[PDB]
Amino acid sequence: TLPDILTFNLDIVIIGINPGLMAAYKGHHYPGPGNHFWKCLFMSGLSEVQLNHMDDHTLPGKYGIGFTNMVERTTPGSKDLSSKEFREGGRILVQKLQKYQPRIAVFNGKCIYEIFSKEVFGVKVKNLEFGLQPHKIPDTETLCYVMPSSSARCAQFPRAQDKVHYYIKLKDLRDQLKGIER
Amino acid sequence: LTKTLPDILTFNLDIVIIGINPGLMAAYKGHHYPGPGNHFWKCLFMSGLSEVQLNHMDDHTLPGKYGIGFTNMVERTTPGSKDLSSKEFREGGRILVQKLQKYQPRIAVFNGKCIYEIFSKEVFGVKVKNLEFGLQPHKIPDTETLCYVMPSSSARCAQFPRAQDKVHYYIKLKDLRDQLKGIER
DNA sequence: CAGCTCTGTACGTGAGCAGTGGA
DNA sequence: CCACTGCTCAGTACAGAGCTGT
Repeated sequence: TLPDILTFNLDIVIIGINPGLMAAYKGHHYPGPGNHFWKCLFMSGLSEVQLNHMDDHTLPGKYGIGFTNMVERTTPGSKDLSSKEFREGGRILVQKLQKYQPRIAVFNGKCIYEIFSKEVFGVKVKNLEFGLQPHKIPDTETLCYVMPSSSARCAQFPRAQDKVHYYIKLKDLRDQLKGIER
Repeated sequence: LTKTLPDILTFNLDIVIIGINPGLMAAYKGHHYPGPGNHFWKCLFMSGLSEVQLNHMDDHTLPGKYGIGFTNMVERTTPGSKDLSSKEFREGGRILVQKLQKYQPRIAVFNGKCIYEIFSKEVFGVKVKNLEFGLQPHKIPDTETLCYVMPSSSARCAQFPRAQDKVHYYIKLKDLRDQLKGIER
């Protein structure tokens, strides 16, 4: 359905559950603009000006950010997924990331990482909180960073004004990681 | 490609429901007026047009059991009606009229005023003054098919905010069809 | 301004949630 | 697996400019 915007030597990679109906139709990542992504990407200072799904193909070149998902199959709809599917997805994911080895793998929303941990590391995270996670991407110096879902279905994150902090903190981490090249 | 919702249509049909075009969900689900939000299936039941509650899965049984069909003005799928070309509508109504001239349903039901406002301006060349829901004067060219306008079953419409608000016109729809079947003797 | 023709606001639910906190 | 706090998302009357006319 929706294409992977991915390059080599990338700062951040955003990682969704799977492309939404809109996404799939629009042919661009995190459209909406119910999905709070682009507003946050702006507000955070990760983007120079305000952007949108149409600017999505420019992100890695200009702001060093990639895009992808656990499962490429499009649906509503996360409750529409399964399990078998996820496990096979993480497998397909891990590989792609073992190929492009970005600096930071960002998980859009706890759900996706919950699974990913239990499947990639086989660890059931007790009281998971957002931010850097201990373990790295298998056989890679890519760290796992967990962000609250950009999806406009999160009420802990009712506005994009509510969930901007983590993006600021995300930016910082990239910076910190850039420093360690000296 | 998502891509297209099929026409459930037969010969000698009481009602044909006519949407703008198929929504993202509709197109993905492969069934008419899925949701929610669509008050259609609730109303279809609540009105008395269906024996029991139904849903998008039952869409292909409707002509057989309840003599109801389905189609839309424009086939292309989008969000999204504000996403449609003025020219696309014109080509739709043209295509539609045809369909109706072929299947000759008793009544063509128009889901929502917008779709008829255009259809009139394009099939009859008349921009209706202060349009109201219900029966319309003119029949489908070369047919005995009446035109009846319902408020959009969709749920972007605040005049019919609940599904309870839109039930009337389905009751009235039922009556009309019964009247029309009555005269069959 | 009586209508009018035109692009454009702005508006009410019930899902379906992703959270956080409880049975 | 719920109850819940808040968010979204899925056409159509109405607003003003901007007309010709008692």
